[PDB]
Amino acid sequence: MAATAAEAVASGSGEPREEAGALGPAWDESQLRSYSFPTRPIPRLSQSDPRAEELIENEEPVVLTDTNLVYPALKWDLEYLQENIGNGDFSVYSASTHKFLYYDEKKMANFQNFKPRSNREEMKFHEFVEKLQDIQQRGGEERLYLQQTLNDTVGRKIVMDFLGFNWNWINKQQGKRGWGQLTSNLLLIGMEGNVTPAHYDEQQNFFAQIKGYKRCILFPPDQFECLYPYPVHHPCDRQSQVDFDNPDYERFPNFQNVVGYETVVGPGDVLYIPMYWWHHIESLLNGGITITVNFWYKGAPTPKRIEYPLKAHQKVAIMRNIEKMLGEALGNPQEVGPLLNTMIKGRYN
Amino acid sequence: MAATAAEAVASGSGEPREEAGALGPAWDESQLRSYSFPTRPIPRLSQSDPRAEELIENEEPVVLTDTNLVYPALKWDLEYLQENIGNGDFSVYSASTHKFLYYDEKKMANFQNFKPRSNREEMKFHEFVEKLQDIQQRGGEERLYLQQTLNDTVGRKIVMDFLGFNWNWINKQQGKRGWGQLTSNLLLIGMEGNVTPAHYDEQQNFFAQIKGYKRCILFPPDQFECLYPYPVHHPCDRQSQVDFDNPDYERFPNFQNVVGYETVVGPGDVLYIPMYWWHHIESLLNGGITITVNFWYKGAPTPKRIEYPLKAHQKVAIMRNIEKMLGEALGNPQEVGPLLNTMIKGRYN
Ligand SMILES: O=C(O)CC[C@@H](O)C(=O)O
Ligand SMILES: O=C(O)CC[C@@H](O)C(=O)O
Ligand SMILES: [Fe+2]
Ligand SMILES: [Fe+2]
Repeated sequence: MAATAAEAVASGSGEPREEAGALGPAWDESQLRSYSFPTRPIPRLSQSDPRAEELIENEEPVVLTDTNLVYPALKWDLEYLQENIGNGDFSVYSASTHKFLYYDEKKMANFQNFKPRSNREEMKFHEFVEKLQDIQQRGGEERLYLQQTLNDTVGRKIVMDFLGFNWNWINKQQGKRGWGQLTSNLLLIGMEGNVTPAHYDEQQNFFAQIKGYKRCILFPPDQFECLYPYPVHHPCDRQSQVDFDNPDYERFPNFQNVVGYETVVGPGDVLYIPMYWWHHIESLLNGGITITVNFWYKGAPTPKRIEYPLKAHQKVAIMRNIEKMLGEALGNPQEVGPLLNTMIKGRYN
Repeated sequence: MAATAAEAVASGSGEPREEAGALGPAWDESQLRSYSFPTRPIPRLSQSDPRAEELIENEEPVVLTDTNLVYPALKWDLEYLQENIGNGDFSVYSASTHKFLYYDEKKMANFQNFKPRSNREEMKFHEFVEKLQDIQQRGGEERLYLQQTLNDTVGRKIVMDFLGFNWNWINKQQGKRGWGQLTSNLLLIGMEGNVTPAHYDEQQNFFAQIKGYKRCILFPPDQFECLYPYPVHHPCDRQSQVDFDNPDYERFPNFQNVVGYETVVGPGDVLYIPMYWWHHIESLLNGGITITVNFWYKGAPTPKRIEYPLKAHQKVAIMRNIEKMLGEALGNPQEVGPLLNTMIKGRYN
């Protein structure tokens, strides 16, 4: 039966890997949250494996196990970073829930009836370690998540490690894919259980895991109709409106047909998250703090000639463009919805 | 009660006018078809009346009773035209119903599952008079409607009358409104009872009545949501999908809120039909053949600066543009609908 076969290939992250030296299972199923949709595993390969180069070339996710991309950072931890990252400001988000929904502050002007579930708070690294230390011993329920792009104000040793990254490998990837420039490197340090809701980015991304384990659930661009992203002008643009913990099938019927690709990444693994691919990221339950550094690259330039059929991500690009134009033409983003409905009601639906 | 007051101002074409010389009522209520919506009267004024100049300036319909625009043509009739219009080809549409829905043949390629309710048949004027004579005596049910733009192949006397038109008046109108060039002059000769379904044009129009009487029902551009025009790429683009004789309130709920402006025009009257205004035109029942000549003018150029709020017709222009672009981008007009739905479902509705 194809039914049974389907219930099998939907193995998710599969059997937990064993850490060398018989140090036991990296993690166990109970550390993963439970969702209503099925998921197939993302291929875990060697960077020397042609299949991996094949997946990246075809804009498909793949976990590279031996790139040594951020090898020098694998020694990183709270103590080390505090004594070497510098005294610059670090964006720290606090929240009353395990979900850290991303919001664009420049767009909070278009929607005043919008209040974020998490607030940003700038501070020095030692302060973050402090606020965190407080909560851990105070037994608080508050959750924190540090997300700061690595700037030119970081300490000497941190700059040293940075230089030790495997630029030879990634620079060749950048070149072979025709991608644009490296736009930034985001350092992420979250508490166990933390979750970054499903969303997509308009950048190519090499997601390098350093400390702790993270479960990454991706969805191809062609599942746009099942994930219902917020309006382009809304502050939560590119994020999914669907609450994965309590799906509202009445407002989002097609979320019942969603099928993901998941995997659990650990120290040393690099996950290629293709541009426009949706991704849900959560730090395993009771797994301790997690550390990650991403590498965002501008996508390759759109080809002078346009071949048909268009790819899923090209249609997503068109929809985004329409929403943006209409917002400018109407002189007000709030009127985008009414005009769109007027356009389709009784005409295209 | 505002209810009663509303039921009063909704007088439609009002009391039938009396023809000079005590020749009786021009027409009577029983010659008008019955519809499910209410209608207020269009102002019937003198071209010297400032109020008329006011309405035209504000892009609002008005019937001018004394322009003498097509004074020389008032003598026109089948016999005269046959002996003077020439031997060029005249587009003649035949149909099994009283409704002559307009269709764009260049767009019949995008929709193959579309078959017009009326067919075009080129012929010489004398042939049209023939086919018509046949039906009238044969007691046939077939209906004909001649619609041919006046070209440079018309007879001498017809050209004479043409020259006698009141160009002094209309040329000043064209100049005062900043309108573009005169694009064409359509000659319409239909059988009693004929109907041109509700639709709008992207041209300014001076509709000059010559023979017989016509009931014209207009709807302002802001009633777009109540009239459900076909998709822009469909051959019936700009026409209403709503069957005025048997409205489908299930597919077109807002047609229940539609409110029109009507009037009955006769020999000598000129009806200004502003650009984008919907219009329904029917030749009175048992009123004999009708003759009309319109004057289509390119609208004025869009102002360099755009003031807000936009006017209803500007939003209609934006919607049309979106449909067109999307059709080009997707490489196929048939995919416009699916993409639009994907865009709004669970996001803007
Ligand atoms: O690790 C996370 O919490 C999410 C990061 C992800 O959105 C990215 O683009 O790197
Ligand atoms: O007279 C008619 O049948 C309709 C003509 C009208 O659509 C016009 O644009 O002049
Ligand atoms: Fe992301
Ligand atoms: Fe028309």
